[PDB]
Amino acid sequence: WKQAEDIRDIYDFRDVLGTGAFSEVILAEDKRTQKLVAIKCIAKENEIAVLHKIKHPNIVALDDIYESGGHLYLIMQLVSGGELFDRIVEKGFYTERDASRLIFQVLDAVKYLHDLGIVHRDLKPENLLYYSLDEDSKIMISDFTPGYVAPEVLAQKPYSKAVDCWSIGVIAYILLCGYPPFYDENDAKLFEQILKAEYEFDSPYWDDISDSAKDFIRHLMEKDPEKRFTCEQALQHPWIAGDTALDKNIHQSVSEQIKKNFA
Ligand SMILES: Nc1ncnc2c1ncn2[C@@H]1O[C@H](COP(=O)(O)OP(=O)(O)OP(=O)(O)O)[C@@H](O)[C@H]1O
Repeated sequence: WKQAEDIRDIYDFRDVLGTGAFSEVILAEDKRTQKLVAIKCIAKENEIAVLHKIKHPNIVALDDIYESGGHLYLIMQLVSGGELFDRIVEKGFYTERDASRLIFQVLDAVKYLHDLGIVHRDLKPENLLYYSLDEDSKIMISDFTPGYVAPEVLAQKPYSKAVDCWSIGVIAYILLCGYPPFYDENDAKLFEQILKAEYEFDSPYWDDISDSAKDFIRHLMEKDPEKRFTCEQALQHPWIAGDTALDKNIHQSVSEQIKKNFA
């Protein structure tokens, strides 16, 4: 937790890697070591001690913090593989089993955070980055929305780590069909959809998806936080731990739905 006079004495700021709600992420070179990093530039408009304890293969490591008069600079492990949806769209062949492998990694990382007492609360397909352009690259959670936001939260009821399990279910849903489980033109009706947790595995998009996958999703996307699968429980579900995920090429439809619905 140092301070920088000119942050630029220490980092060479090159290109914007991406942009958040009210912060940008920048590719930089550590001038001291020549190591490439990703720097999160947060305007100034106890948890950082915890953020350094986070060390997991599927979580973007925070490597340092420096502060200037105007901003906070979070020096992050650089990830070079691009966003999750982009790879899926650009990918030639895509299966339920690829979806399951990604979900496994997210569950693994999320449970590890829950054991540190960290609740993500903003798990989104955007937060999910490939580690390299390697075809076999692992995925990683970058961060430390309607749709993705669990019913409890939107009901302004008491919420636990179970909120993150909801988000994971929403992501799994999108990963298998390319569109969000909740959508309406009127925000009011959308929120009511989310609050009632009423969604469908609607045909034709879901015809070729396994029942085990549907079972898996039903259990994460469960309105009652006390009924909802936890990370540990989702990990041991057959679709994740066994051999139920199918091998059919679902790329075309999912890819087209993603283009219709995101970026
Ligand atoms: N470590 C990283 N390496 C490479 N690119 C990153 C890294 N972290 C973030 N990015 C890029 O920045 C984008 C924005 O992510 P974040 O900055 O994670 O968005 P956010 O969830 O809106 O956070 P915030 O609300 O604090 O701005 C990502 O989608 C990705 O393209």
